[PDB]
Amino acid sequence: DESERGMKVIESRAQKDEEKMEIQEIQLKEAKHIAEDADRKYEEVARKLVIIESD
Amino acid sequence: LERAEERAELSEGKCAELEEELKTVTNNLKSLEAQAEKYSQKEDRYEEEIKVLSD
Repeated sequence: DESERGMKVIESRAQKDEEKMEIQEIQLKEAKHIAEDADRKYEEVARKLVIIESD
Repeated sequence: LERAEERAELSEGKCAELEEELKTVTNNLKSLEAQAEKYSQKEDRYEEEIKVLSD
């Protein structure tokens, strides 16, 4: 019961951690894409700053 | 940029105003120079006549 409960607690934990893993991984890809977008919008506006600044 | 451009416009505007003020004083200078020269020419005509009458 303790090794099985353990296995089930761990399976539950493993699943919580697996979901958090996948959730954080999917959300990481999105956070990275937001960083790409955040850097992208930064570049669009910063580039405008440079263009406007160049002008 | 609006200010840099404003300054381009303001300094260009003003330099254009100065071109007009400059042409105005240049033309007034030319007029006064021509006038002063017409007088210097009259002074010379008189000087020639002064020399003629003095002699």
